[PDB]
Amino acid sequence: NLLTSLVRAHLDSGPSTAKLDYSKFQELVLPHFGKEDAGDVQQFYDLLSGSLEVIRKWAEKIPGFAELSPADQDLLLESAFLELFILRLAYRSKPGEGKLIFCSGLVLHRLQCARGFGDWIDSILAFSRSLHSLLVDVPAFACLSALVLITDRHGLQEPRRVEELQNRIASCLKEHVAAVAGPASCLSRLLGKLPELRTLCTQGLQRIFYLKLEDLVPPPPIIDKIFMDT
Repeated sequence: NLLTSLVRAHLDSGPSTAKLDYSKFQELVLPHFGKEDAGDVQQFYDLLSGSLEVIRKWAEKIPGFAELSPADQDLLLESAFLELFILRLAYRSKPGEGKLIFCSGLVLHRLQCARGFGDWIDSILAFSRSLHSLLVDVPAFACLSALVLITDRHGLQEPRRVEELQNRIASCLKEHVAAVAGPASCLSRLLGKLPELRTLCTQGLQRIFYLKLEDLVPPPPIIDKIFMDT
């Protein structure tokens, strides 16, 4: 069934805890006075960039996504990148111990991250504290993130198909949270996340803006383009 392909895709993409690079991790209690140096913005951009290749590779693995047009595969992917990023990050990190795990498998401390993420990172952890208290299980999360991707976008070549695939995933989610219990919310508790997630992209754009002005290192073209869909 589909829910399985969704689960495999989620699972077969994120860094399995036990391939997570700790070689740059620093346990800090030391908030850092300093204007972010060029090393930080370079780190910042490499994580975004990294996260995008993972996200992309995970999309093909979503049944039906790949038989959509290349342009819509790019439209959906490009419009969804930043939220997917936040959401995948939030679910896999452990806030109770201020640890951010990135899709590339890099572990990194909250205060390590304030450097190039700014106060953004706090709202991401707050939101991540939000997610965990909801105890969203894996299958549901694998539907939830698919829905953030497969969703209506202005200038879609073929909105009707996307809606069909959106529908399959959505009812597929409903089946599952049905099984857990006795359509009825619950769902909309979980689904209430999706707009909270939209605020978070905002601050990320703000942060990318502030960095496109301080203008140390150039952004990766891939990410500048996404930023430019503004």
